[PDB]
Amino acid sequence: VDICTAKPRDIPMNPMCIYRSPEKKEQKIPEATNRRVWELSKANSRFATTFYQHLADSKNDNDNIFLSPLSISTAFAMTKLGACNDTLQQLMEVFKFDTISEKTSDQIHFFFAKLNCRLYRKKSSKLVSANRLFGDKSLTFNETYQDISELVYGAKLQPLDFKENAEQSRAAINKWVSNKTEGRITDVIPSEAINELTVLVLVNTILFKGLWKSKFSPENTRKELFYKADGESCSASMMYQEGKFRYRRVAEGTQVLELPFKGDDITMVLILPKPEKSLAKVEKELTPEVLQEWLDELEEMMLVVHMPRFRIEDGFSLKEQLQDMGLVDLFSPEKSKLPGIDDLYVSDAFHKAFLEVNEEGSEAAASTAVVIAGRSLNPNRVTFKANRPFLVFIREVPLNTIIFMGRVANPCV
Amino acid sequence: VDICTAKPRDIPMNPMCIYRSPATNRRVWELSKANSRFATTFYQHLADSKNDNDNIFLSPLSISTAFAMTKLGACNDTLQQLMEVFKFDTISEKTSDQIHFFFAKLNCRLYRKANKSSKLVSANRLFGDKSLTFNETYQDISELVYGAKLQPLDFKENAEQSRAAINKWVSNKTEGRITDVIPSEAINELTVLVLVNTIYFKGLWKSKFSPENTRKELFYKADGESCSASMMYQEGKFRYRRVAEGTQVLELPFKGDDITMVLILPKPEKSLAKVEKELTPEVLQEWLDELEEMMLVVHMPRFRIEDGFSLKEQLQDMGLVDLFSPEKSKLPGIVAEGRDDLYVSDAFHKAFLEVNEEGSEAAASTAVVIAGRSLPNRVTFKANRPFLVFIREVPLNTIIFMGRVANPCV
Ligand SMILES: *[C@H]1O[C@H](CO)[C@@H](O[C@@H]2O[C@H](CO)[C@@H](O)[C@H](O)[C@H]2NC(C)=O)[C@H](O)[C@H]1NC(C)=O
Ligand SMILES: *[C@@H]1O[C@H](CO)[C@@H](O)[C@H](O)[C@H]1NC(C)=O
Ligand SMILES: *[C@@H]1O[C@H](CO)[C@@H](O)[C@H](O)[C@H]1NC(C)=O
Repeated sequence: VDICTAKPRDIPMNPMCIYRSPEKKEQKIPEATNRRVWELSKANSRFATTFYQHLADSKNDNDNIFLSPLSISTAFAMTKLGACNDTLQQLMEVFKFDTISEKTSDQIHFFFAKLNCRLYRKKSSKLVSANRLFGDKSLTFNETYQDISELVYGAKLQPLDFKENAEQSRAAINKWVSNKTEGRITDVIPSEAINELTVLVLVNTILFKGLWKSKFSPENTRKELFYKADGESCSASMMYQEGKFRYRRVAEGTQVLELPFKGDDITMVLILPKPEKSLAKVEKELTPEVLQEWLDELEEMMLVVHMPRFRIEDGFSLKEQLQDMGLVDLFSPEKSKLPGIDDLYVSDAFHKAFLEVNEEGSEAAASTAVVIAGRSLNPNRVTFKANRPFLVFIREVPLNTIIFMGRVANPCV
Repeated sequence: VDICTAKPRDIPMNPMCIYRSPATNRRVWELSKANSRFATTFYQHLADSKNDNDNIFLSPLSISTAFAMTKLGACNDTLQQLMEVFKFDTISEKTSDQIHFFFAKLNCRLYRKANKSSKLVSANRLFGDKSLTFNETYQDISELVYGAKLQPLDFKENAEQSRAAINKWVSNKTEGRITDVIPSEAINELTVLVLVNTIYFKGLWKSKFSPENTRKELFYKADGESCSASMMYQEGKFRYRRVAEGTQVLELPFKGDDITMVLILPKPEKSLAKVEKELTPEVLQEWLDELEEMMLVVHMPRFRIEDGFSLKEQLQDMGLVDLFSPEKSKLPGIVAEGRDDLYVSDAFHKAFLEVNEEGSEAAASTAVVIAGRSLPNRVTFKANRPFLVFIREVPLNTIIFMGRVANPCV
């Protein structure tokens, strides 16, 4: 009985410890696409967009960004497995799982079961989950929890010594993650983050590696000025190439470009607004249904792509924002209530996201040059030149899931 | 006896007229350079007459051959001009006849091999009138160095059943690819002889393409119209070299490594024009040396193009006049009695190329016509963003085929 065969009966949860979300007062549903995976992903996306807009304000327009809502959601989802009462009512409400009409907190875990099966299930374009919870090596760690936090989210409890080993912990951890993420994510937990008062700490991240299905050519990269959020400009390494790429021009000339990865199931979506418009307006106006709609109308088209190479690493302390967003009873010592594992609450949540884009894709560079003989394209054709701030997305199409999302507001070095 | 293994002193070849200019394998190599030089020169003269978006294809090897043959019965002045325009004079010895021997050695090292997957053959043939008497020295030697036999045909009354007669022989020696070397009305009652050459190629891609990864795609002609193509695609290690003003030189070897196709596309902005205008055997060689193996993506159209035309015009512009003159033409070694009103009415050429996922198939034929009609022929099939193509034999340094692919559209 594994993740890909689980039926609701294989994912039980303590009664008198359940939530019932309200009825939603239509359905782009494509071909053979499991509706439950579809519904869940819409909620993950609702959270992905919301969380992102709040994280945008708390940052400068010139700051880059990059996280993994899929990460954070599957994380706090794992934790939520043992939530209950007013604590749980908040995990649902805040991660929009409560927006999947009528669906009960116990079902949510069966959906993730379904999504997770299809998500991380293996040539190229590998996706890996690095989520795990950390609490003191003390009291009850209800086995039933783990037994499932193994089947569904694939990673057990894991108690540490927040006392005699409060330091070789914030290293036992950083060592774990940085191992799974094949060395990409290193300093998972910041400095002076773990001590004795540290009760529980949540750590989440993802590892995506893949090649552009239509690689750019090194021989074509050329330094170019990138106009930033302020007014200035700088030296960025602009990549160049042409070919069929799903595209679409939308509201007030904002460009939406899809570059796929080998496999086609994992793609990168760029959202570049016209020069006169600010990424700000776009970021704020970007709602789950607007974004969802935009992607729905992408048509294959021949065009000229100009996109800068860029690297982006980022660390987060989910706690403050999460709180500010409504999630609190989990971060409070007296208000907590996780009967799945007393006074046990979350001391902090840390996330690290990493993305480096070159002429080949995500994986290590190379020199693969491109030779296209016998091709003549229309002189009048679309042109997508990203020499100004744009959004980024790495989604899994068939599962309509936003894996990573970010903002490249300064690619230069 | 074997015309191949033979040595210089063994071959009896003792023509009618010898020309005097002002190490065998070292000479065969010098012939190839002579030929290669004729190929680029000739090619430019052929470009400098078409729209820079016009398709072009030919086998300069096929041409250099048919005329090497004609050179046999050639004499005084015409014998020299032939020695010049085909740069046979740039060969070691200052003795015409010597050439013919080296050319046969080359044809041995080319079409005569113990197999190699890459099929590469040649067939030659003379076609004389039913009522004439051909000089026996010519006929024996024509069939000695080129394996060119002399078959009869009624040119005096059945000029037409004759063309059809000849065209088919090529159609047979070129897998039905070249089926119309000689046009219509080009051979009449006064038609004396007709020298013909044919070369056929067909190799498999060493690194085959995938029919799966091929995609139909719109291609825009220079005009403004567009037609569907079919690009193939594959990633792999290849000899390549971004050079010049961003020109790309790519080599695509066939099963054997002895015969390779070299593509040459100029920077998207620029055009072939300045590339063609500078093409020479050394240039093309310079590039061939820089080619370092490299990991790279290859996008190539799965197409086929045919091309036909007359060698008269250009061959004249290049200095070959006498042979075409009903007066100055001197070909006394052909019609026994020593007849001397034999001149080349016209020379026709017809080539064929087809590139697909398995490999390519090239065929060409050249027909020299002595005293027939001297009629420009039919047109091509234009498009845009063109690129050069050469199918060459590397160990032998000879351009078998070459051209400018412009319109791949089917
Ligand atoms: C975590 O706590 C629960 C109690 O809520 C434990 O569940 C009990 O398990 C035993 C043995 O399977 C049963 O006899 C009880 O009936 C269960 N409780 C109820 C009311 O269902 C669970 O075993 C605990 N986990 C650990 C660490 O043992
Ligand atoms: C709700 O919380 C109370 C304590 O506040 C706890 O005893 C109970 O099990 C929880 N669930 C229900 C349905 O009462
Ligand atoms: C035939 O031509 C050869 C040289 O081409 C010459 O030796 C001979 O004199 C000629 N004899 C005839 C058949 O007229």
